[PDB]
Amino acid sequence: AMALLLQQFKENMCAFNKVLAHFVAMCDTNMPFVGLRLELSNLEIPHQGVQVEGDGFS
Amino acid sequence: VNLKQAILQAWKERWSDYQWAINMKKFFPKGATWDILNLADALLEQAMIGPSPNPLILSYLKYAISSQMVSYSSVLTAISKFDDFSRDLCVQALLDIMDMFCDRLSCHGKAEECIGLCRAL
Amino acid sequence: METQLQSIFEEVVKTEVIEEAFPGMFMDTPEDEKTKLISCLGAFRQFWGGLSQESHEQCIQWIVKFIHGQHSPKRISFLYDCLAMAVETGLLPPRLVCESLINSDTLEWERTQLWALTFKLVRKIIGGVDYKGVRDLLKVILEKILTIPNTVSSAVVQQLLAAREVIAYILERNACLLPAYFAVTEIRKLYPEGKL
Amino acid sequence: WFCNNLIKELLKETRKEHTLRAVELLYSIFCLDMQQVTLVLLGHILPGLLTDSSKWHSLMDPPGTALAKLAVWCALSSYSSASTRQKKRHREDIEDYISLFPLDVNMRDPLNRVLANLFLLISSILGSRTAGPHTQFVQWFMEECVDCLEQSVLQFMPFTTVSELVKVSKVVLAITDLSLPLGRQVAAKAIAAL
Amino acid sequence: QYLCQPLLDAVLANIRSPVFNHSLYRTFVPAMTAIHGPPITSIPSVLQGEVARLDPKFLVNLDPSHCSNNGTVHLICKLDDKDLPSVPPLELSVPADYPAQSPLWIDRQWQYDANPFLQSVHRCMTSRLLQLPDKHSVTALLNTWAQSVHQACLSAA
Repeated sequence: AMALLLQQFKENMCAFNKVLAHFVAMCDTNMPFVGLRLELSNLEIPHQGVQVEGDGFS
Repeated sequence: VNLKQAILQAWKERWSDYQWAINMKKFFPKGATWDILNLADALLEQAMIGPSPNPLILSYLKYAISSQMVSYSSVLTAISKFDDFSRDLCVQALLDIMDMFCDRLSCHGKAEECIGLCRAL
Repeated sequence: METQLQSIFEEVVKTEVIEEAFPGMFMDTPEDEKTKLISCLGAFRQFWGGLSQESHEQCIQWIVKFIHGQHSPKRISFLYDCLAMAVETGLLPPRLVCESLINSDTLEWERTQLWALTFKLVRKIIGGVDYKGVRDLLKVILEKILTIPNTVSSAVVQQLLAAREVIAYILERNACLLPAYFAVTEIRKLYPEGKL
Repeated sequence: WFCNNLIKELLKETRKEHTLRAVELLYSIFCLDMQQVTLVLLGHILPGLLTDSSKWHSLMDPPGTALAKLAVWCALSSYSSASTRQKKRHREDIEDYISLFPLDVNMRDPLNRVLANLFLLISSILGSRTAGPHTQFVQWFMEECVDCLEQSVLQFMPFTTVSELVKVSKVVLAITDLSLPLGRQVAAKAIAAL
Repeated sequence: QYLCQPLLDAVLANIRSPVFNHSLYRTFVPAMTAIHGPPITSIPSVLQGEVARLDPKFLVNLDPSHCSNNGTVHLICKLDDKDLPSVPPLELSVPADYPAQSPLWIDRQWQYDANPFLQSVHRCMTSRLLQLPDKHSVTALLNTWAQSVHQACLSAA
């Protein structure tokens, strides 16, 4: 298996480490849209990009 | 509550100009383009009290011109109402403020604002 | 060799895929315009100082076909700023750039933003050409202007008019880019007597 | 027939020198009956050249600047205001200029009607798409209206032309407005927002 | 193909005759009509779609200046948000045939001077503009603008 790329995220009972849970949830709900953006662009359907929709939590 | 109290609180706790812009928005829900509330008048009054202007409230006014919070017409009227003229430093500050917007001087609004810009010139 | 320049210039203007998901969370300001221009100019300077004289022009044809192959006008203007500083610093002879810019067959008048930015750059860099090169540039610019129809759209007219300022700059008598007799000879060779 | 054929013979000139001389002569030739010639020129010849899509290749810069000059000289001299045949023939003539120019001071004087109609045409040409040589013509017409005037032919200009003329590219506002109290508002709008 | 070929050979032999459909009619309509019985008993709207779906942060309006009701269109937006500071209005030039191409941001360097903060806004905005994919929308430009303002608030403090 090969590495491909790396980017570092921005900085900004304490045994939960809320930041890592937030980053994992953020990747797992956002990254499904990236493949859809690529498959829309290969069939050249014009779209506004992946946007936060109305409220913040979508 | 008053604009003088908000500017003076902005001087008391040292607020940078963008934090002043945010907190000025928060203190007043109706923007009223900030010229009904006479932002340029209050900023010039509490900037030009000393022999030299305090650079904080001048930084507030230069941000409020460069960002389009305040129209050029209200600034030119509030500049026109200063005189005194015994202090060269306040006059040089007013000429730098005029050096900001002059040669640009472009109203993009109603025609009454353009007539106001004419009278202000 | 064109593979080398390919890797260089493609690695200049790459776009980030995973951004716009978790937007702006990646810890890195992408090189703003000045640092990116300096790095690009340095890498191209390495490839150019490595390059031979006879190979001096086919790479420039590749550069201009790669710029004209772009679609984003900000990308095009960035690479034109790169070409402008590459001429201004003395690295590039300021005749090959202008000729390969205009004689590029991707430069058509329908590519109006490309038209405007191209003729803006030629207005910037035409002041250093010798006069015979200015004469040949005058001929090819007139022949490029000659392809426009009698009627075009009302929005594209100002971006189309960018060639007119190059023409007004060449035929200006006080600037003295070339003897004015050469200018009227090229014009009257292209518009003979009786032609509007 | 007279004015149309002389303007055709203008428009097939190709030199700058001969076009300017031809216009300076044709003004004096048209001073036989200036008034009727201006009505034909600004009413029939110029709208037919500006409206026909095949015709405006004749309105290129060499003859076109000269023709715009002749039209504005004719308009001004007819506004500010002569042979016995011409007196007899205009007394003969019957026409309804209210019917000829329906239009969507007096405005029953035909020259005011022709001028209002022409300026409506000029605003419509400046506002439309498909810029060509006819747009250059109406630019030149408005520029020599500005330059030739002392201050008024431009009293009949619609106020939308004030906005549009700098959309298509100062003094061409401040002269063209005729300075009413509402006219300052359109002036100050256009001049500040250049 | 199989079991159908001689029909195909006949019809492909006899195309381009002007009496062809006459021949088909005469050879086929009496059989069918005996069996089957007789026959039968200003602004382009893509931009209105974008503007109608924008967040109420943005306040996009047309420029009073510039050509109108013609090919390209021109916009002066705004920004309202308690979290974000007031910023220069931003000028956009949307081409005609808007999708399949990228709109252009009319640059005004002179108003993005005269402050450090607006300079940071401008640098970060040109950076995200270079980072953008091609043929982006208007909303991509507006959202890179809002994210640029937010980064220039955070980087400053």
